[PDB]
Amino acid sequence: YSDLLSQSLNTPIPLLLRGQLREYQHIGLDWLVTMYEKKLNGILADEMGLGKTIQTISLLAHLACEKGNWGPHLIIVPTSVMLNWEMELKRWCPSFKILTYYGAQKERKLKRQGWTKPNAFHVCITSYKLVLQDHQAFRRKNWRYLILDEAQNIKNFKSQRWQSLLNFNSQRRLLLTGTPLQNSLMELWSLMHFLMPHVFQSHREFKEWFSNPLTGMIEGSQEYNEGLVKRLHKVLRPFLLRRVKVDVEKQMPKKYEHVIRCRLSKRQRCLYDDFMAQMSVINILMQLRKVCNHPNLFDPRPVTSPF
Amino acid sequence: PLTQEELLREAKITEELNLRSLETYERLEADKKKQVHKKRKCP
Amino acid sequence: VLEQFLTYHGHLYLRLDGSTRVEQRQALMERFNADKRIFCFILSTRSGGVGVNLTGADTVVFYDSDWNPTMDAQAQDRCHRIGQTRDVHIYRLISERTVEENILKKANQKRMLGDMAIEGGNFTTA
Amino acid sequence: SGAVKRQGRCDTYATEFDLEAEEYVPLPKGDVHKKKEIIQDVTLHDLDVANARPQGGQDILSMMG
Ligand SMILES: Nc1ncnc2c1ncn2[C@@H]1O[C@H](COP(=O)(O)OP(=O)(O)O)[C@@H](O)[C@H]1O
Repeated sequence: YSDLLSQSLNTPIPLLLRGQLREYQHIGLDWLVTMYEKKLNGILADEMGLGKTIQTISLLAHLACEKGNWGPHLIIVPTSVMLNWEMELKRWCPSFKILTYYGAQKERKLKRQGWTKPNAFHVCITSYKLVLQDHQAFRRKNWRYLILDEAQNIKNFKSQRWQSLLNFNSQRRLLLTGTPLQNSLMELWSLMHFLMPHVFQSHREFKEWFSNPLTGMIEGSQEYNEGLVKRLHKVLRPFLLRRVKVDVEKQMPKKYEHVIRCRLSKRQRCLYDDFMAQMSVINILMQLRKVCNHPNLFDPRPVTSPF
Repeated sequence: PLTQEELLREAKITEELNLRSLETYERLEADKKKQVHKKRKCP
Repeated sequence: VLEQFLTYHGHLYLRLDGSTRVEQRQALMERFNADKRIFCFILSTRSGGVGVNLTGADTVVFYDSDWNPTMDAQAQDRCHRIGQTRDVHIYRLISERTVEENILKKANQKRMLGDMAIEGGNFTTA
Repeated sequence: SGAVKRQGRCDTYATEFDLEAEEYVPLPKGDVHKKKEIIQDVTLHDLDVANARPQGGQDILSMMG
């Protein structure tokens, strides 16, 4: 896939769009639309602020204009951002019939009245707090493009969303997230299997035999720190597009991270020593975190008054 | 049905204008909502 | 207790918690990023991650960092937004040789894991 | 006891005025109505002298003192 895509990418036109894309957003759109044309799902891992939402909107516009892909498109985004995605779609590409599926039982019942009709809607906007329990109506649907904003909510396959959204009948799948990692390497597997099941058909054990060695590279355990990381990159190369804002919009100021550590007050020292010399490791860690923050979290100093 | 390859690309104009008007009204509502409404008249 | 401490020293502030309404959150954001008098903007680390725009500040002080990363980053990105006019200094407080030391270490480890995993030049060039 | 203290004005109004003589304390946490047990240790002479020299709030008997 990597080689034949590089061959394919040895430039499209942003047709049917109100605004204009930036030089890098146009390149990302080109990459992901070539991915589509090659019948491949991908992850747009552009860092926050780069505007992957506008990139996906322009991608949908191009699919509808050039390829005539006007069929139903499902965009699943967190509830706090549904309004944002709707406003973006309306400001950048108002041509699409937008169905903002949200509300209570009756409101959603009404909004689904007649949605089975062709051309009734072009882009459907919903949220995880909703599709999670209304999957019975969305599962049996012929979606063309499945878009998930802030895919980090699908970080793990034990959260009832990964399963709820896995078997969603769709032709193409797109994941938008700025942090596919920094909880574990298994989140990448949860995101990719949802993206390319037949490629990662092997259960989580296969990528666990990839992470466990890789995790040791940071710790004392065997520290190859080479070869296996390049193999992981090769595996992830044709699927995800990653860009950092420090170079795309380098005009931003610099940020410095300073770490300072202090001693523990006697009132903190005594409580910490007591909890240490005490339940479970989790409860002990929680109590210690509570102590490190402030001892009043347990019991403030008692106000005294006559008897 | 199944014959709107171009009819859809022509009718899209009306929906585009409608959504444009709707989003402009949304922006106008937000703008008028952003006001402060402060009046210290010093009786 | 953080507000109880800040008051003893006399520092303006506008707290922000998950219990606050999105309307109140947006109002506090707009009033803070506009009014220069407020010196502090106490908020939770794992609160609303998107929509937050606090460019009005120029420094960050992480009191209780989380074991896992990517959320302190989302927190740092609340002040390190595009259009920031001044450099952002992120201060991290750790109570010595405690569970906090462990959390910091683990955070660093996870960051290294993520950096070596995804930052391997996954651009459109290759 | 009936004693009511003044910890200060609410903390949210710190931005109201530019500078004021009032002190600002964070909105008290917990339920408005809360109880708690106090394990006090005193002596009998304390009760003796309290019943021999009474005290209270808003009572003119304090003139005795
Ligand atoms: N090419 C562009 N022209 C105008 N505005 C843009 C452009 N790219 C991004 N933006 C702005 O960036 C903001 C971020 O949008 P969005 O992509 O939803 O956030 P995120 O960066 O978290 O994905 C939008 O409000 C949008 O106005």
